[PDB]
Amino acid sequence: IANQFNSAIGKIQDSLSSTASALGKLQDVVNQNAQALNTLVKQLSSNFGAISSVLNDILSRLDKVEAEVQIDRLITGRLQSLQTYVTQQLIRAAEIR
Amino acid sequence: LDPLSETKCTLKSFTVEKGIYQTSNFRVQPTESIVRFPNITNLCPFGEVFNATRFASVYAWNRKRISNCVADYSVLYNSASFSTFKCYGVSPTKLND
Amino acid sequence: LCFTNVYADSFVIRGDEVRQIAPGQTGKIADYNYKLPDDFTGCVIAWN
Amino acid sequence: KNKCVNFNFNGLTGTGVLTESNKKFLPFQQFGRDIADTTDAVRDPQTLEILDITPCSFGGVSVITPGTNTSNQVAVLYQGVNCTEVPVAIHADQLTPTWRVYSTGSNVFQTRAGCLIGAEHVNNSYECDIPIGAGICASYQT
Amino acid sequence: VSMTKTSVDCTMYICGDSTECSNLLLQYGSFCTQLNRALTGIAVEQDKN
Amino acid sequence: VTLLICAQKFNGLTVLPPLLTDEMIAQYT
Ligand SMILES: *[C@@H]1O[C@H](CO)[C@@H](O[C@@H]2O[C@H](CO)[C@@H](O)[C@H](O)[C@H]2NC(C)=O)[C@H](O)[C@H]1NC(C)=O
Ligand SMILES: *[C@@H]1O[C@H](CO)[C@@H](O[C@@H]2O[C@H](CO)[C@@H](O)[C@H](O)[C@H]2NC(C)=O)[C@H](O)[C@H]1NC(C)=O
Ligand SMILES: *[C@@H]1O[C@H](CO)[C@@H](O)[C@H](O)[C@H]1NC(C)=O
Ligand SMILES: *[C@@H]1O[C@H](CO)[C@@H](O)[C@H](O)[C@H]1NC(C)=O
Ligand SMILES: *[C@@H]1O[C@H](CO)[C@@H](O)[C@H](O)[C@H]1NC(C)=O
Ligand SMILES: *[C@@H]1O[C@H](CO)[C@@H](O)[C@H](O)[C@H]1NC(C)=O
Repeated sequence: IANQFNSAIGKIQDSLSSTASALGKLQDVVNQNAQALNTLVKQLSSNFGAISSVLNDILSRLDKVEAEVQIDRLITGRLQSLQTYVTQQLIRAAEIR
Repeated sequence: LDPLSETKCTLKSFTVEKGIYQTSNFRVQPTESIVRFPNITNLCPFGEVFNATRFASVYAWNRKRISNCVADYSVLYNSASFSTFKCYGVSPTKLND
Repeated sequence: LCFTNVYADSFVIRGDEVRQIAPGQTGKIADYNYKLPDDFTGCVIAWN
Repeated sequence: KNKCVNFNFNGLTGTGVLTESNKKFLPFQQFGRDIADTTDAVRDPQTLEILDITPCSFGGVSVITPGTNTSNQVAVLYQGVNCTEVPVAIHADQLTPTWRVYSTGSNVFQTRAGCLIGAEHVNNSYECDIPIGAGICASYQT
Repeated sequence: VSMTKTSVDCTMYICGDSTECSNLLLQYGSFCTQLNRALTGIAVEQDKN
Repeated sequence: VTLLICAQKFNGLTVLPPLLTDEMIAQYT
């Protein structure tokens, strides 16, 4: 019974020392979390219909009046980008709990 | 006024229970300002555009390169001579920047 | 509708500068004489 | 370079810390882009010296208290901050936070969670009272 | 058992060093505070777990 | 399991540390 147990713990190491993919359930979590932050940084590059995705390109060009109509577009699209991320994370946190 | 006042103000309560309380993120602000434009000793030949004796017919509208020159757009925008002066992805007042 | 305080600002300009009396504008009347706030509430009235 | 400044390159006004770029920019390459599709580097139009832009130092700030009922004394944790970046935080360079009674130091403790100020580090271990992160907690005690 | 704790400065994500954006973002009210209250609730729970 | 991020930070996206370190988790285990 002891030699069986010692041989069964031996195989446990062998398997973990061999295959690349045994912790696929944990890497997934790391992959999901990263992918959601990399998607959230990609949203910043979107115009949402503004003349540029960059506030410095709007402020340097359009005067405050013409600027606010562009800045509002970027605020509206980004706000949703954040809400999306936080809704995905609140749903995903209940899977982890 | 103080960290604790920023927690009272963020919790919306004049009393704070025991525990850690995240507040506004801190951030070092600029010590000075910097401007870096390619040094150009010559200006742009706008007089050879706007005061040229002969304009092109619209069916064969002309196109002139403006290049390697400084453009003072405050002189163009300050002149009351232009009935129309509309900028579509930029603003005339901030062209100088 | 009622109003908390009311003011009338009165002056003479030229027909071509009447566009500068709108809020958020630029040009020598808007910059050196009479500026409206970018959040202006009120009515601009003008006549020949 | 290495200063929080409002730089302006070819009409692009931006706030960041300019720094000589180690990146091997090719002659044609003018600006340098970061994975976030953001400007991590730029070429100086006058003296050709590629510059890495990095944002001026920031982090979360968190306030540790035995609760207003127990006392008003508090300790401050600067999230993800090394202690040397709190001497950098000076009123000369006004920061969003106008208060700065903590930059007086002497109790600036470094946690893996970040720079903690106004709390006295001790060698004794206790049950966790207020959780600071990375194995550290804080409590109000004699 | 847990996942990465994150915090997201709603001002710095939405307004990239723009006071005009800030003064415009203030017209939406509590959104930004509600987003940080949500991510803090997720982050505290990773230690409970 | 192996645990971009700098660019996310440049945009206000930060990761917070767990309360129990991987040494404290190993002491409980
Ligand atoms: C009962 O099963 C055990 C294994 O669970 C057998 O023990 C093995 O015997 C072989 C030789 O026949 C040895 O080489 C192995 O090392 C033994 N197992 C371990 C893990 O040490 C046992 O022989 C079986 N008995 C019968 C009657 O079949
Ligand atoms: C086009 O010509 C007119 C006049 O021929 C120029 O207008 C003058 O501008 C200067 C300032 O640069 C003023 O001091 C003069 O009073 C103006 N004169 C008149 C009669 O208007 C104008 O500058 C020229 N445009 C260009 C691009 O050279
Ligand atoms: C600006 O002047 C400096 C003087 O040394 C020169 O080296 C530089 O090339 C100039 N800027 C431009 C347009 O390259
Ligand atoms: C602490 O709370 C008690 C009630 O629980 C109250 O009577 C007391 O005045 C409080 N002390 C301070 C200084 O807040
Ligand atoms: C802080 O920086 C110093 C550099 O002198 C380094 O030695 C120290 O380990 C750093 N502390 C942490 C953990 O950030
Ligand atoms: C902790 O112990 C070290 C020696 O191991 C000593 O030098 C130090 O002063 C102690 N610190 C505290 C807070 O007691």
